[PDB]
Amino acid sequence: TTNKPIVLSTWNFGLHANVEAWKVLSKGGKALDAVEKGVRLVEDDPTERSVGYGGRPDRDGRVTLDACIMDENYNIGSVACMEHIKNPISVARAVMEKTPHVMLVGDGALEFALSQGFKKENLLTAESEKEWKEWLKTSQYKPIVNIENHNTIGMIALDAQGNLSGACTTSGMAYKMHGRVGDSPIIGAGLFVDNEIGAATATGHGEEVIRTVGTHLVVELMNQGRTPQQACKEAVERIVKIVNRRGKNLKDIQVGFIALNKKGEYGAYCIQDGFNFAVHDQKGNRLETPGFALK
Amino acid sequence: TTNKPIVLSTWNFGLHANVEAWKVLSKGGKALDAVEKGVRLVEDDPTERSVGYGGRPDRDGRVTLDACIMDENYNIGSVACMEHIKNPISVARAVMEKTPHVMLVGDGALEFALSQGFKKENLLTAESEKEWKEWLKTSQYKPIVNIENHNTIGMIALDAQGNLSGACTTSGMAYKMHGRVGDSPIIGAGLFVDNEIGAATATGHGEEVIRTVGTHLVVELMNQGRTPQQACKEAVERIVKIVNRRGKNLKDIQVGFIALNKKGEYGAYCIQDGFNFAVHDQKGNRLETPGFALK
Repeated sequence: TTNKPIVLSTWNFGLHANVEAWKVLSKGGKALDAVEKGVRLVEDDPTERSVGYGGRPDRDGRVTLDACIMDENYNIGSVACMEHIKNPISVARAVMEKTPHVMLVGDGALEFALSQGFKKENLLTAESEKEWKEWLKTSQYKPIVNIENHNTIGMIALDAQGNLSGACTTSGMAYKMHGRVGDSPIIGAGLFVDNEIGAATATGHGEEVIRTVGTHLVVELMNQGRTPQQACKEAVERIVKIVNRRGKNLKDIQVGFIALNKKGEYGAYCIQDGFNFAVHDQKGNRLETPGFALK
Repeated sequence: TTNKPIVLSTWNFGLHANVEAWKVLSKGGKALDAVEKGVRLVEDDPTERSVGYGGRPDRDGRVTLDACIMDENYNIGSVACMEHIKNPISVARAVMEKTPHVMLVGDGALEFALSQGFKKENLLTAESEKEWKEWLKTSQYKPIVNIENHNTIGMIALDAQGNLSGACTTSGMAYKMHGRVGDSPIIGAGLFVDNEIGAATATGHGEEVIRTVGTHLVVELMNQGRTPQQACKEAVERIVKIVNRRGKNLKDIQVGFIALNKKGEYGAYCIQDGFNFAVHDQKGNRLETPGFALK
């Protein structure tokens, strides 16, 4: 029994993102193409303020995006703190397929994007500019991650050929310091895929996922025999432990992991209730709610 | 019986870097201060062409540095593709201690550094500029990791209190594309420290260490009961397996690691021969050579 093809994505918008990914997966397409197409839908959406176009800018009014992609054979691509390109996941894929490198950041990422035909566009919408200038009044940095805030999209899929791939794209924490980079474009942090084991992607307070190399841990736990759900659970618990050891309050932190193994089994776990993920397989597309640590 | 204090650092210059770290460690100082002081020695040296001042620029003649630091209590700091600041490891430490973030890149990293009192300096030596303009005549990109090439410095130490910390700083691959980020500033790639387990830092082609989340793997292996030596080797072996899966020739890829556990035991291993690391403990400071896979 292998549940494939199957795609999982973070948060409620992962439901329609999944529909796009399924257009590829249901036709026997590659997982890599499916996750790229899936997350691009959100990058393009001006109303999704935490991914691509319309994403809230850093505290200086700059919309800088981070994204990384990983296919079924350890090929990886990443862009971080890149401006003016609506689809960082696609530039990430170009970094992976067209360069000797796996990660480009800032001006260099943009210059590369432009050299690859991507079009420079203004990603700061009127709404984001308005909210930003308003936030500037008191400049109180307090990133909240909940059902209605900082919903980064991570997507992982197992295609008909039984290959895994994943993509993660975000606009990062709203009003972050200029140049701040989270977990989303870091392989092993926001995303990790090993075709002989499984894949996992993360969302939430990036700093904490970077700190625990979250997705690599989830996949390594699955490598050790943990079910996808259990692997995610333990990774969350590791963050809970570290948050405690660092003298911080868990209520201020939200992280969710979703995972998939080679047999198409899947799971998820998060720190705080309110996190859902969308799962689409041959049975249909559904919004599911994993367990949470903070009770 | 735990062997402490003890410090390990990559390559020949690690011997001198170790002397500086020992000035802190032998006095009962913090591992964090020891590793920062240790690598800063290399950053300051213009003769060290792969770390800070005097580092070979990217293909556009820009010296952009990457660095990260991790202490004994899951605190982390990182800077990537930062220009004009000779001591990125210290800016990374500032990111860790002075901000709500763990990673800043590009202009934002420089702006933060300046806000912290770091001085803007020309890191491009006459020698580097000359070599660069000379390289421009051919523009053939071909990174080599040997005893006198791309010698990034990574350092990990266990102090008198039995606490671990690590630091990694580099100028990255010479003539890399502008904005290229290697493994050095990535937690879990170039460096990873878990005070309950051990620490590890990497050597070799950054892209490959990122791809395999090398140091997190090494530490996790140590967490699974492996000794430092075994962890570095089992990691490298898993990685050799991945390199083959990607249809690449092992001779073109160098990936190695040095590790230390909570008991002061240490180890090192690489895909290829020719790498060396410096170890300093109560027996003194010396250069040792790791086992290697490519026979």
